[PDB]
Amino acid sequence: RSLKKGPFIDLHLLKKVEKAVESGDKKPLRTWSRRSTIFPNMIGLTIAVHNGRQHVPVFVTDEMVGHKLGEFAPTRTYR
Amino acid sequence: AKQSMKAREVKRVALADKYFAKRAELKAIISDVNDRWNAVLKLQTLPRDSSPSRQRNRCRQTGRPHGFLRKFGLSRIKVREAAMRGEIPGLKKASW
Amino acid sequence: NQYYGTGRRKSSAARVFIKPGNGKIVINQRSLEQYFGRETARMVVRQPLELVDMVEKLDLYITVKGGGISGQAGAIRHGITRALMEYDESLRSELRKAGFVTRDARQVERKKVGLRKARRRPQFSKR
Amino acid sequence: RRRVIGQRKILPDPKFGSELLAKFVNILMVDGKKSTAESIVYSALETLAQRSGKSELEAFEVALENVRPTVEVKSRRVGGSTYQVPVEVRPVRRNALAMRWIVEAARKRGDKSMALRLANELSDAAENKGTAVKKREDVHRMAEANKAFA
Amino acid sequence: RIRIRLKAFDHRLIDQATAEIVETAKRTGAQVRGPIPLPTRKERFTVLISPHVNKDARDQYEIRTHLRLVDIVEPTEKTVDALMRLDLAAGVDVQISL
Amino acid sequence: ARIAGINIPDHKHAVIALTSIYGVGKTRSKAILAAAGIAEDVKISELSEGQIDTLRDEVAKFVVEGDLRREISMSIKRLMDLGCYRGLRHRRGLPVRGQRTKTNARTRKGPRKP
RNA sequence: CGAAGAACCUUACCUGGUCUUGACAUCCACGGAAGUUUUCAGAGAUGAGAAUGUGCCUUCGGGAACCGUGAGACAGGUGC
RNA sequence: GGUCCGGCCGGGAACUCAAAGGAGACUGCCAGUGAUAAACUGGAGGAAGGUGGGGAUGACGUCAAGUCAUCAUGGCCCUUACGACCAGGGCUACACACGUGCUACAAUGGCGCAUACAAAGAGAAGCGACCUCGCGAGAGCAAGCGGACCUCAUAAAGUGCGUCGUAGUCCGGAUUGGAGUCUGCAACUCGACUCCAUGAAGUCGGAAUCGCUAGUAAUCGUGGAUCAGAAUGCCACGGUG
Repeated sequence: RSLKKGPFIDLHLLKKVEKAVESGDKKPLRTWSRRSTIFPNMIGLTIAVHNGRQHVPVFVTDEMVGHKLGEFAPTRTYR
Repeated sequence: AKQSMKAREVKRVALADKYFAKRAELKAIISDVNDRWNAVLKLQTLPRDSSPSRQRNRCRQTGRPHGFLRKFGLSRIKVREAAMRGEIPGLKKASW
Repeated sequence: NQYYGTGRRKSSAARVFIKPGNGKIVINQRSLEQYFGRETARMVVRQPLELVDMVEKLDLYITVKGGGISGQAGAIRHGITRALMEYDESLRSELRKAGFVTRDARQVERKKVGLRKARRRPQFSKR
Repeated sequence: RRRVIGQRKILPDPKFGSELLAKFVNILMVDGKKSTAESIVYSALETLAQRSGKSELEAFEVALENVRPTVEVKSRRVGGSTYQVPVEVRPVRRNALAMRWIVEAARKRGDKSMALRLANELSDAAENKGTAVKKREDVHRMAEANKAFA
Repeated sequence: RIRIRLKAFDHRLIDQATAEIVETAKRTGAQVRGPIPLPTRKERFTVLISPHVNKDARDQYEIRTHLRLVDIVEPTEKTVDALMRLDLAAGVDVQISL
Repeated sequence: ARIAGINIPDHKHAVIALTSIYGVGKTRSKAILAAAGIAEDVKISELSEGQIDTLRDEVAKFVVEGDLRREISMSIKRLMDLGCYRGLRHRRGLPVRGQRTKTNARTRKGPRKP
C-alpha cells in the first residue's frame, strides 16, 4: 500500500518484455527484484519469480491490475 | 565500504543545482501536484545517482565510515577526546 | 508610605505592595475570591494582617507572572513578610513563632546512590 | 538513626481549625488531587447533619470512640516463632489509625456517592455496627486478648 | 534599539572597552547602555599534554568568557560616529548584525 | 427520506437512536442532526418521513447500510488482482492491515490450527 | 544484544560478479591542459557511441591547478 | 502621562526578571540537661542549622571484576588470507514460554459543552506562525528567529451546568471490512500512520520476583540525539500527591 500517490514499475523488467509479448504463446519471462509492479500490456503470458529458494511461475491470464508480484512467492517453510 | 564510493560522490557532488535544484525554477513548478501538468515530470527523474538529496558523506578525522554524528561532525567512536581539547562544550560528568 | 516584597514557590513568581488605609486585597484588577474561589488555602494571606487591625490602616495590591495557585500561598507568605519587615520591627518574633518567616530550603539528607538516608556515619555502642 | 526526626507536621482543616478533619481527608486521598477531595469531605459532614439537624461534627468523636484501638501487631519472631506481644500505640496514634480503617471500609462500600460511603460508615461507627469498627474489634479479639499469652 | 553584542576572553579586557563606548557615543543623544550581561561562560577547560599515557596531567584551567550589550535608540551619526571610529580596537569583538 | 436497510432504532432518544442505525457514519451524525434538522429528544417515529424527506436528494447517493454491507464489496473490482494497486490480498479473503497479517488468516480461510 | 534502524543501509551471511599492491598513498620515467553535457547497454562494479571544451605564472626553461600509462620498493583487519 | 483599551508608547527607577564582582550564620544568647566535660531538645535570631541542602572530588586498597568492539601499546596473529570493490535477498516464523515492557475489567469513574494557573528543553543537513485548503493524516503561501522577540503545551487533574442508572457498553483498538498518504530503487508475504465501519479477552484471578521510607514507586505530563530514520528503551528535573 505504501506506493503512496500512484503507480511505479520495475524499470528493467518492462524494458525486456518486448519480444515475449510479440505473440504471447511463447515460453516464460523471469525476475529477481520481486518488488516488481507491471503494465496491463503484459496480458496473455507467464512471468516467474525468484522466491528466492527457487524460481516459481506467476500467470497473466485475464485480470492483471492490482498488486505487486510477491503475492505468490513462498520465501521459507511457513510452519 | 572502507573508502569505497568517495570518487562517485565527488564526480557529481557540486552540480545538483544543475541536475535539478536551479534547472527546475520554471518547467518543474507547473509539474507539481499543486499546478497539474502531468506529461512533464517523467523526463526529469532520469539523473538517478545524482538526484538531490543523496550523500554517502565523509568522516575525515576517521578514515572509514563508522557512522557520522550530524550534530557534532565526527565518527560514532571518536567522542572521548572532545572533553580533552574543546570540541563539545557541554561534556562535563555525565547526568547518569 | 509603602512596603514590599517578591516570592519563588511551586512554581511562581508573585509580588506584593502594602499601601495606605481601607484594608482591601487587589490582584491586578480583581479580588482574592475570584483568583482562589474554591482553593482551600485562601485565608493564610489575610490572617497575620487582621491581627494588626488592617481595615482602616493598611491596603494590599498584588501582581503575578506565572500563577501557580498551590505554591503561590507561600511565595506571598515570604513576600508579605518582607513588606511588614520594615512596617514594624516588633513583629519578627510573631512571624517566626507563627512560621510565617519560613521558606522552602531543606531536604532531610536523602538518597544519592541507593540508601534512603545519607549523611549519618556508622554508629555503635562500642564496636 | 540516632536523631528525633520521625513524623510529618501537617496544618489544620479550613473551617474548624482541627488537624483531626485534616488527617481524615489526607488518609482518604489514595491518588493525590487534594483540594476537591477536601471539598467532598466537607460534603460528607453536611450529608451527616441531614440525620439530626445540628452540629453532628461533635458526634464525630461519638463514632471515632469505637474505631480507635489501644494496640497494633508488628515484627516480633523473638521467642524462636511468632511471639506477639502487640504493645499499645502512643496517644498521638489512636485516631490516625482509625482513619486508616474508615478508608479501607469506604473503598468498595457500595453507597451511592463517595461523600455518602464515608458519612454512612461514620453513622454506623457511632452505632458500633461499622466495618471500620469491626476491623478494630478484630484486633481486640486478637492482640489485646494475646496479652494473656505474652 | 540596535544591539551591539560586545565580547572579550576576559572581564579585564571588555571593562577597558565598554566604559569608553558609554561615554563616547552618548555625548549628544541616545542614552547608550554598556554593562548588562549575557550568560557568561566561567567554565572548566582540560587539555591532554601528558608526556606519556600515565594518570592525569590534564591541567584544568578556568575561564571568564564575558559578553555585554551596547544599545542605542537611533542611528544618530552626530552622536554615534565615535564608536565606529573605534575600529582600531582589533583585540575586542562586537557582532552588530540585527 | 424513506430510509432503506435492515434494522430500526427502538424507543431510545434521537442522539442515541440516529447513531444506532446500522451504517450511517457516527462522527458526522453530530451535524446532520441540525441539517434536516430536528430536536435531540425525539424518539425517531414522530419524524413522519417528511421531516428528513427535507434532505432526501442527498441521501439517494449516500452509503446508508444496505450499500455498506453488500453493495460496497463490488467497488474494488478494477483494483482487485495481481499488477499495481489495491490488490489480490482482498479477493484472497485475508486479514488486510496488521503485523504479518497473512499469518492471522487461520480462521478466515480454513486452517484454525497453529 | 554490540545494531540508538540485521529489506540501498557501517554486511555478519545467502548468492553471484570480481580482484588478489587492490580501495586509499609515495620514490622516477615517459607524457598531458581540467572538465562540461548527452545517447544506448548492464542488476551493480562496468561496457559502445556523439558533441562542446583548452584556464595561471611563463627565463617558453620549469611546471602548477591536475589527469594518465611503464616500473622497482609496496598497501591491510576489534584476532584475543 | 495619554488611551483609538494592545505595556499600546509616553515616563521613572520599588523590586522580580538578568548577573557581574561577589557577600553573609556563629553555640550567636536564652530555657533545661551533665562532669559548668559531653553534645541533645525547644528556641531568640533566620533563606538553611548543627555535612543546612542539592551537584561534586571516589586517594593505597578496588573481583586476579573490566574498556581485550576507537583504548595507548610490549609478547604473539590471516595472508588465496581475518585484505576491498558492488546490485540483489532473508532475518522477524510457530504448537512453547517467561519474564521485562504494556494495558483493558465503569461512578475515589468518565461522557458532553463551558471555565482558572507552569515549563523543563530543542533549532539554519534548522525551526517555522498568521493565513489559504480540509473527513483529516497531509497539501501550500509566507511574517519570521539566533538564543526572555519566531513556533511546538490551549500540562492533567480541578471548576460550573448538562448526561447515563451499575448497563458486556456509552468505555475495551485485541483486531479486520473497506477508504488514505509522507518518504523510497527500496516497507510486500516487513512497516510507520490517517477516515469510517468494527468488537478478541471481557467482571476484580492465587501460588509468591522485589517496586518504594519522603519530598520517594502510585498519581500528572514534556523533550532529546543515533540518522537519508518508527525503540515501548532509558536518561534528566518538575508537581496535584
